Amino acid sequence: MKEFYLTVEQIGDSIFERYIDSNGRERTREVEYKPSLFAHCPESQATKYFDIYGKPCTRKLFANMRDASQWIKRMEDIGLEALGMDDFKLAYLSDTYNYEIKYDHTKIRVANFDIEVTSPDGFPEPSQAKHPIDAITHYDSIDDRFYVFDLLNSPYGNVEEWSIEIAAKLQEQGGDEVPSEIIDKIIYMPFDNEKELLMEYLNFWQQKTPVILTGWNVESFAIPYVYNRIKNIFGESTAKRLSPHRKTRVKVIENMYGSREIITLFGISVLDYIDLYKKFSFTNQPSYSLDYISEFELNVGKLKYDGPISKLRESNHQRYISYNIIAVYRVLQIDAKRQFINLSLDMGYYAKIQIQSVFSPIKTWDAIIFNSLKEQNKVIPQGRSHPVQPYPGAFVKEPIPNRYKYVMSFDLTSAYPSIIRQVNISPETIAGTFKVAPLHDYINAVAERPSDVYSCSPNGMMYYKDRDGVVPTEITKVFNQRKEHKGYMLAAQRNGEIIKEALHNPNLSVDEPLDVDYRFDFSDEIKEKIKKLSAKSLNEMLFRAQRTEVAGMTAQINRKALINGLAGALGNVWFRYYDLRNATAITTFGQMALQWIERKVNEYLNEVCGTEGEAFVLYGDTDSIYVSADKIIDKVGESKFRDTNHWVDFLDKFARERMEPAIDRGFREMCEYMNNKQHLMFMDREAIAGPPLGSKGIGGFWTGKKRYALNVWDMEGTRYAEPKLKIMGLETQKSSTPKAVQKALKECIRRMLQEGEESLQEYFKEFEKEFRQLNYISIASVSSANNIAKYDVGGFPGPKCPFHIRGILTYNRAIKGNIDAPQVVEGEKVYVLPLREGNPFGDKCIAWPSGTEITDLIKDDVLHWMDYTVLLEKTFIKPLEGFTSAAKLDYEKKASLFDMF
DNA sequence: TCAGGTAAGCAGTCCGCG
DNA sequence: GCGGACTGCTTAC
Ligand SMILES: Nc1ncnc2c1ncn2[C@H]1C[C@H](O)[C@@H](COP(=O)(O)OP(=O)(O)OP(=O)(O)O)O1
Ligand SMILES: [Ca+2]
Ligand SMILES: [Ca+2]
Ligand SMILES: [Ca+2]
Ligand SMILES: [Ca+2]
Ligand SMILES: [Ca+2]
Repeated sequence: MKEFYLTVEQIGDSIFERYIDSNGRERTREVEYKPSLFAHCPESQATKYFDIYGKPCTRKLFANMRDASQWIKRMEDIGLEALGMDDFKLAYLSDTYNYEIKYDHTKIRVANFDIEVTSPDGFPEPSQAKHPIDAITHYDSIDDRFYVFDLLNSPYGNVEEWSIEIAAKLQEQGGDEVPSEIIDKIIYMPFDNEKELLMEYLNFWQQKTPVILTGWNVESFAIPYVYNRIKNIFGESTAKRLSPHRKTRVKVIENMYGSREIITLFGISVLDYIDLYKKFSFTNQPSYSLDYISEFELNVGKLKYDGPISKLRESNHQRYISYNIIAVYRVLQIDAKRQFINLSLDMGYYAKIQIQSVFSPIKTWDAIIFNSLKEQNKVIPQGRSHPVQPYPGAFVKEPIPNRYKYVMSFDLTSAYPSIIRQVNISPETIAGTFKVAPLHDYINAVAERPSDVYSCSPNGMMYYKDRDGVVPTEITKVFNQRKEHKGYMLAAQRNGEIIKEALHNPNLSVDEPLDVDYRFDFSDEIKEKIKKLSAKSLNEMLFRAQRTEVAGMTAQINRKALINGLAGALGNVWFRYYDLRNATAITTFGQMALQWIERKVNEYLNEVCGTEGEAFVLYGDTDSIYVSADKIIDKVGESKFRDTNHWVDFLDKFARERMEPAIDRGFREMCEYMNNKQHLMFMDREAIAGPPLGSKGIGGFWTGKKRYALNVWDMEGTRYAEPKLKIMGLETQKSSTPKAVQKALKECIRRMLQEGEESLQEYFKEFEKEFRQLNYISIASVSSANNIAKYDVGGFPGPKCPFHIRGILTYNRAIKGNIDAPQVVEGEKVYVLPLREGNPFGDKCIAWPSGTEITDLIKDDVLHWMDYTVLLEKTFIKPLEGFTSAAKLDYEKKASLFDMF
């Protein structure tokens, strides 16, 4: 087999690499890598190395990496560019793996671990590590085993061994319900003292050294805690055994308002699953506790126990250990679904970076572009310092607030990357500038044609047309991968709808789910069998379809994020190829494209309707348009349609056969106007939206920019079994809105769009009447909490104190002296509730850590003093008032002359 | 919130507005 | 009471 790296490090003048050799075995080597860097040289000097602009370079081979680094410094001292890859391990990987890497995940050791630490004096600070580690569960992907290290004897209590038999029993049997499918995979090791636990753990670690290390909050908690605890007990050298090269560094993580410390373990790639989730999931959650995320992703109930976590080991060690094991399993279950580890490995090996670098698009692209250029003996420029400067972004159309009955939407496929490819935007393809006219002049095609030679953007930039830039070349490759995965995602989605339809008529039989590949549209034969399956088999198929769709979503949206990151990287001062000429070339072209095509679509539709000056495009944002289809529907007449699906077909056909050809013609003209290299503006139909046929539903509404709701029947070719709301920006979509309020507001919107005014008024009256019974957590607002210290003045709100920060200070006074009460963590999220006049907390709100119940010693007082009226008005009524006035509707029935009877 | 761009919405504070 | 200047937070792209 072809070899592949596992990890790579520079330690002094040595490269330390762990790798899989040609026989599939893990090996480690130290290599005295001699790096090369480059300097510009005279034309008369024969060379095969050229910078990206075609200027000749001489290669400078160094005795060692430190010599190379010192040379860079001296070149700065002289004032001359020092060219080439200055991150020497990336150059080492490029030299060592000079081919597309084919990796085998089954040979990569993926460790997932979680530790427990009993602490009677509050949160166990990792940097102090003053409390014993009393449990470690460590799952190894190669062994497929959960290794459990259990401390029986502690200063905080002596306990009995954990029982696997009790662990397997139902909660209703007094057991822990450790899933039966992992029971046989547990390797349980009890220890009489902490020193032997940790020594054995380190020996185990040497034997089974993680390549990828993950878990929940492992980078901020588990790793620093284990490292510091071992350091405290045994000394530094023993703690450094966590690194296979015995090298570690305390790394200071700085944010806007403070810093924290993590431990870098050389020769290990730490991918904390919380950070994987935050980057790759495209959610924003009210809380990031594992119990909250597990419930969200897997629909598993919260791990329940009595009393504080600090007394759980002494009161119920059995449950203590079981929940440690389950917590490790939950992360593995999330990953089986979301496949973020597989994503990281894919992207990492593609770019030829340290796997943990997938968190940085700048580093990822720097390595992709470097490897690409290196193949052509081209030499990358030196990174430079740039002051951060603002620059212009997308255009967003100001919509007229209103109901909109029938709507078809269209938007560009991979807009910014397609602009890059079309215009040929790259560092080395810059050809010059042209004198710019107002943007309006290009939009309306009255401005002079920018160039008869070069490919142009309306920001004034011109680009070569003879060859593709390295940015268009490399972005195309990742775009093509994205497209393949999106194909699989959409097929799984369509397949899902086939199953949902069949579930309307399940068969009374005993059978199995069909063995099918959900990434491909079901054949006629599969469809026929599905129509004969039981509800049990259908639901199992639906679950598998949806898992396939999730896998496709992960693969596609994060490849989309990567290529969109390259467009963004051109406006990031840390990027090697930072250039505001190129960043603005993209964004300004985007602004032109949207407004150009708005004009074109308006012109086309006024023509087919025999009108003049009417606006069919009601809205657009960045690369999208929303077209009113009322007149198209009315041209055939609603009476002519058999059912909803009938007019959806008609609009689908109209969009595909009339709109899209018109749109394509408009963009082809724009391509030629800008003299672009290749037409790649593909604005495909997204949504077909409208009320159910014969209903009083309003179909859709806008309140303003980035705030709208549509009742959608077909989305990018997926015809829904049931209509689905596309809601953007409104309070139902914000993590700050109370959960129960999101639900109620969503139902209000559903009723508005599908059923009409009367239905809405019915639901509002009921929600208003019953909402005080809602659980306090379900009606609490949510906010991130930054700068708590800034606004704290002797425990009281300072000037300009934010409402949520005020809440935290109220909490802090109410729990003062309690070393045990949960502390609000700076930068994390809190629930927030308003408090009625004259409450014992002495202020208008209280806040507490999100994802948790408020501590018992104030809970009853919070509940008693909760201001339900203020809560209702702020989170429910005011947004609803916004929705209904926009839609020209009333949420409360107006008096009429019929009331006289 | 270490990690990737800008546009733009709403909550809330402070304070003006005769 | 609303709105403008401003901060904070959170979305849509
Ligand atoms: N998370 C992001 N980071 C940077 N730029 C973004 C992001 N989301 C959107 N953009 C910019 C770049 C996109 O090309 C452009 C249009 O957004 P959007 O329509 O959501 O994606 P897209 O056009 O790239 O892909 P799709 O093919 O799924 O529509 O807005
Ligand atoms: Ca725990
Ligand atoms: Ca798009
Ligand atoms: Ca059937
Ligand atoms: Ca879009
Ligand atoms: Ca599309």
